[PDB]
Amino acid sequence: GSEVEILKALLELKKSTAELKRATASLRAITEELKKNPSEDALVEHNRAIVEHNAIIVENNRIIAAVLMLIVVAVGMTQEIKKALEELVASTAELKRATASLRAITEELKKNPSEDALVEHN
Amino acid sequence: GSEVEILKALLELKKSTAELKRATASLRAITEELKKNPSEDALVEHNRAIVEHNAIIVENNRIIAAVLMLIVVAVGMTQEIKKALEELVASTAELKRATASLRAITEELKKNPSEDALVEHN
Repeated sequence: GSEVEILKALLELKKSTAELKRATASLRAITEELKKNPSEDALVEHNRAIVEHNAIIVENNRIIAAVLMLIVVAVGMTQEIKKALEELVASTAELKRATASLRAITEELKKNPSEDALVEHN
Repeated sequence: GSEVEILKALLELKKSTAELKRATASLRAITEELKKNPSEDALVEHNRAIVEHNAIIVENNRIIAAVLMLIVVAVGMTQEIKKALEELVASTAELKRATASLRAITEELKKNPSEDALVEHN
């Protein structure tokens, strides 16, 4: 379950990091090459839009991974919860047996109020 | 004093308003005409900078006038303050005369403690 989902989240962080590094490299290549001749308006404006789009995508990937890590941590407790439930089920069944026993004792004690029945009640 | 300063502030408001109206007219003429051919980069970028500069100047003129109106209102009370001071000065002089009179009475009462001197004291 979470063993693979988390490995994929780590792969995502690796890829969004590489994207950030490359987007930053183009950000700078753009500033240095385009300031040489501002008349190349389409090239500088298109590349700046590209850089902003990548920066947003990187930030979104970070947030998405941050949320999915909370889902993953909830998932990783599956076996601990399963064992807690098995214990709760066994406890419920034992409580039921004790209740049925007490009911039978109550009926026996009222029908035949022997001292032994009072001892069994306690 | 404030009679002219305030007239000048009103003239300023009239002129900054006319500037705002003209800056707005160019803002719109620029957007509508330049979208026809975005390749005229120098014209659109220079005129947008012009519009931003004018918008800032108009806002600053508004704030400056708002402050100067507080100085003007303080200035307009010159005659009311002058008259209050004239009253305070006359009061101070009268208080001094009363104090000197009381001192002389005290000396007369101690030197010759006639009942009339006690009456004058009260």
